[PDB]
Amino acid sequence: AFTVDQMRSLMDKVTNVRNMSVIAHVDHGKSTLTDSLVQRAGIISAGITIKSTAISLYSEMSDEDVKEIKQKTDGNSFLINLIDSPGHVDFSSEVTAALRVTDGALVVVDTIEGVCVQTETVLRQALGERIKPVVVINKVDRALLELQVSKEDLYQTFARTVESVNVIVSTYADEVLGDVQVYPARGTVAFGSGLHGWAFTIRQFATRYAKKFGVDKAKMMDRLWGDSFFNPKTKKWTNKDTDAEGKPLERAFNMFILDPIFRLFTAIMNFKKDEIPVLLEKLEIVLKGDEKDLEGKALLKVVMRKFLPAADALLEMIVLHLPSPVTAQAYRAEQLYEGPADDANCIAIKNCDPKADLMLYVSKMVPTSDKGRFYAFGRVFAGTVKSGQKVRIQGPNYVPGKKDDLFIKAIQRVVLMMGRFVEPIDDCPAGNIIGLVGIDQFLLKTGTLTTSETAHNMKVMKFSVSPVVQVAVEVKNANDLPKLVEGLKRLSKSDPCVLTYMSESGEHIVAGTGELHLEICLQDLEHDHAGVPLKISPPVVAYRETVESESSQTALSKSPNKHNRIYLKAEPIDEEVSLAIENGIINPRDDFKARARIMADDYGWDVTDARKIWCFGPDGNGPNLVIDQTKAVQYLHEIKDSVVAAFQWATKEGPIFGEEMRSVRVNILDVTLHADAIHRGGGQIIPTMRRATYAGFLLADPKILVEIQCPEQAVGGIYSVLNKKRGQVVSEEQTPLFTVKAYLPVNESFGFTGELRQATGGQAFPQMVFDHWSTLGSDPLDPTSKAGEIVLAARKRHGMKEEVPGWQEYYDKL
Ligand SMILES: CO[C@H]1[C@@H](O)[C@H](O)[C@H](OC[C@@]23C[C@@H]4[C@H](C)CC[C@H]4[C@@]4(C=O)C[C@@H]2CC(C(C)C)[C@@]34C(=O)O)O[C@@H]1C
Ligand SMILES: Nc1nc2c(ncn2[C@@H]2O[C@H](COP(=O)(O)OP(=O)(O)O)[C@@H](O)[C@H]2O)c(=O)[nH]1
Repeated sequence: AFTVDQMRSLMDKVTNVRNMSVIAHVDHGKSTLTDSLVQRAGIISAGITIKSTAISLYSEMSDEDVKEIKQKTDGNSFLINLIDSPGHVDFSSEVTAALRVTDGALVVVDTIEGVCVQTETVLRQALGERIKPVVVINKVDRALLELQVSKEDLYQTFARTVESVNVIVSTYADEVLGDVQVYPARGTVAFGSGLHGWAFTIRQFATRYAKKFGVDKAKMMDRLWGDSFFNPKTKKWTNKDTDAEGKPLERAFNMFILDPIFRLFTAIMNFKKDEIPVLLEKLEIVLKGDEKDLEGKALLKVVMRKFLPAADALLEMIVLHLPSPVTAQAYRAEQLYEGPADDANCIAIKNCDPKADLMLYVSKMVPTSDKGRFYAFGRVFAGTVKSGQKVRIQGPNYVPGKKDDLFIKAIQRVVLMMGRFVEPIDDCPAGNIIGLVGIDQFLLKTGTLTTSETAHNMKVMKFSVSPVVQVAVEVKNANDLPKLVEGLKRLSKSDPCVLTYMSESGEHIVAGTGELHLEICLQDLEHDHAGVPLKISPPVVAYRETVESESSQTALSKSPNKHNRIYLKAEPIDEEVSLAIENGIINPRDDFKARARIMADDYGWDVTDARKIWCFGPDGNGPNLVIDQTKAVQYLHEIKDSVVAAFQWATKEGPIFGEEMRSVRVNILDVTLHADAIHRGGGQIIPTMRRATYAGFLLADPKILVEIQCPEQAVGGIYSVLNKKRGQVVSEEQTPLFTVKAYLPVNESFGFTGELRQATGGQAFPQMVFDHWSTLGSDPLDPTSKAGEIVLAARKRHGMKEEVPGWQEYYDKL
């Protein structure tokens, strides 16, 4: 329990600060270990609550210990910030953000399960942030109590776990950091049981046996680990595991450190009441009062706490091995800073200079109980931030030259982020973590605060990574729409791999990396983010409605009045031309003359037809056209707007099942109008044109990028699956892996990710994006053909009649 003054004093000696977190796979004991740390060294102040985000620990080392610290030290007191990290381990950006504010990590590994993918994933991300690791092989009690494992087996298990870990480290750690691997002999590996208050270092035992073996501890701790044997028969220390006769010698670690512990466990747990007093006496352990009566685990717990007070082992590795900002910002400056390496701000970062201009990185926005207000959490890399200070808020898109994302505003208050609470403070110099109030509106997620107009902005760690699984989300109660729209924003910000957007059909879409990911997202969206009943339903694939040939016969339709008639034919527009329209070569607003010269000279069009295009559709710019081929219609000019409008309507909603048209050309052959405009009005001609277009369309023989990375030998599975799903290979490129690109119908992609791992031995990684467009040759009007099935499914899904109205339905015989 410290006062604000004591805390602030502790925060001045950043050489004696440790910013770190605990990395662990679910159930490996991350929680019980931190409870242990908190109960042993947690710090507390001598009605606003927050979600626990970080905890402060306090530790004192002996004068000799502090001498062993291979880094700048000021005194024997240490302040340890145990920073909370998310539990989602999908290489998410929320995790990367949390690690970014730490410098070291306590990696928890299970005695039995060893290093699992989740563990490798966070560690890999950590190494990517140049974080130094230290390991704790947890749940050791399981191997002794449940599995009855033997000493050499337990040893071997420990050694294999340590090797698995140093494989990940040696693979992803920056060579510039040197050897960041972990070594039990160097004290960077702890062993124990977070559930059961005892731990040790070889050093403590060396101290204990040095003045007893008549040898200095430097010599003793080297002998208490690895291949050092003490032959009781010769009374000598050797490095050979056998004697002259070749008989097996027990390792010094086993003989002097493990055996005493093993004997204590065995004697106490088996109630050997005549063997316990002696053993305790020999180890100089003293039971006082009610303790003398304890037995079994109760006695054990109490005896081990006295003999070797877990937290102690962990704190020792944290203080002695994890890195302290002055030291680190010297080699981290350039990465952290986008600007010039010779820049005034970069230098201020390298020197962790508190008198320079401000360089404060906003790690994330944290939820507060202050009615919808989020406080900015971050770290001062340069300068010092002050309450009421005028600063420059630069979002993710800011550039020193443009005024994008820029926001000048005063910082309302600078607060210490202590667990769920805050503590207003006047200022905070470079090298410290801190919270800012009043930045809510201008920044959401990461950012960069500066006090220099020149200041440039600041920068992120081996499952699917593409949002291939998507559903439509909608409120059950219309009035809730606002909360949903807001919830999606909140959801997107908290999840890097989550995607939300509005569909062509007006539905909010939420897409996730995999079925499970999407499920968490929807649960969180509904329960928290939006907090309102949501309705989930089918991603729907969009299709286009086109024609394969010219109308088999002139289309004829009359107006409601029955006085007006339009005669037309529909024909295919060449792909190259549709593409040209879609991509900017042939444009709706270009000068009709020059455009017609291009369409005629370069695309084979008849220049008169081209000069006479009346409009593009849908939306006035789509790849469908109306060309005027009439000769002597008197009031043509007066119906043009109605005809154009009807086309925008027809091409927007095709007659097959309501999808947009594409590559459809319509030629107006003739129009017969009533002499009086009353009759001829849009309300008469718009329906006529739309009815005729649908008819010409139906009479024209109507018709309606998956990137995979993987090893060579696995590629064969890819072709195997694709062939089972109307797939089609596109490209096979490459000394990393391979990358196969192919087209995969959307209605053949449900469960694809599963069948692919199954066919590639879990070695292939898919990625999918909507691509097109390809014309299906089957009949859209035949409920049993490939195209027809798709059309029948969409029609039922929309509550339309199953049978597709045929052309005769829009044809008005003369
Ligand atoms: C960056 O992420 C990308 C990729 O996931 C992919 O390109 C995806 O495709 C979405 C679709 C896009 C197509 C174009 C807009 C026209 C046709 C559209 C589609 C309709 O069937 C095909 C894909 C899949 C879709 C339906 C089923 C949702 C599309 C849609 O948005 O409706 O879009 C997101 C934003
Ligand atoms: N046997 C054993 N179980 C442990 C140990 N530490 C934690 N556990 C158990 O493992 C489960 C998960 O522990 P927890 O601390 O919540 O792990 P986390 O979710 O990874 O942080 C709980 O049932 C614990 O009681 C340990 O050292 N030994």
